[PDB]
Amino acid sequence: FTISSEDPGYEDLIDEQVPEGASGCWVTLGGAGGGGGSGRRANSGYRYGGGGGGGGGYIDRVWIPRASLGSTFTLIRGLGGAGGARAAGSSNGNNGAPGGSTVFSSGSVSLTASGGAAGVKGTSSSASGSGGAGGTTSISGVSATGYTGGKGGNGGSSPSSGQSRTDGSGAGGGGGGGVRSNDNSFSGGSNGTSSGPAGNGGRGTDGSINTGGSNAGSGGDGYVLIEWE
Amino acid sequence: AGNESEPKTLAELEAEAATDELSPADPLAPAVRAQIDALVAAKMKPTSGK
Repeated sequence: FTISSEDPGYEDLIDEQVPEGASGCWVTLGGAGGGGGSGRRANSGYRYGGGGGGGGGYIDRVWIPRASLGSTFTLIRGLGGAGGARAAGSSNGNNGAPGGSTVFSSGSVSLTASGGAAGVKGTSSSASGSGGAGGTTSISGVSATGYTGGKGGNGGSSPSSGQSRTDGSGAGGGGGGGVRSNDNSFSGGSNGTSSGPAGNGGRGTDGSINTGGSNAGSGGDGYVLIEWE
Repeated sequence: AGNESEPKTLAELEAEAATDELSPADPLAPAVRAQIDALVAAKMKPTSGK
């Protein structure tokens, strides 16, 4: 039988037993996306945008025998990282929260698809609004293969789109736009395209008028899929 | 001279020779637990060059 995060009424499993007489399993994992960051709100001065969150890592469909498994397992699935809130005034923004890491382990084996990092706060500073790093993969006990998540885009003094990822890992979110001191607004970037089941990073949000702006995007949830033989 | 008494038991001496109960503490939640265990496993003998 197989279990997935796709199953309605799924729950987080800690120290559940490996199934009775099952010869082994095939595991697949994706990390959650990071939340984006938010930009400075003001009437005046330079107003830079917050960064995009990173995408989650991914570990491919690989076998483990019951001789290498332990008596029990874990299957933690990453929750999507919360996006950075409004400035609540004429001030600097907020960071996002990182995506939850996705973890399988049993006996001698551990397989981990890390969550993507948060998009950084935008400020009055041209170096602000950094995009989050993509989630790395960690492997033990079996010769599995996996792929690192995409970079989240910078906002800041040069806004950018997030890195796209078809390679089983998740894409990054885009960075927020902004406003100059003596001149009109400047554009943000887009979220990257993806096909990995790992969560995409949330978009950052734009440096803006003292009344304006929004919350940054959430990262997407991660994924777990395990097949028992 | 090497003369020794009978072995008097601490009960006969009315001495309260009992060990302290194992002091309880509220643990980290189960999800955090296995994430730490997975972090430690990535620093140890079977993982590549570790």
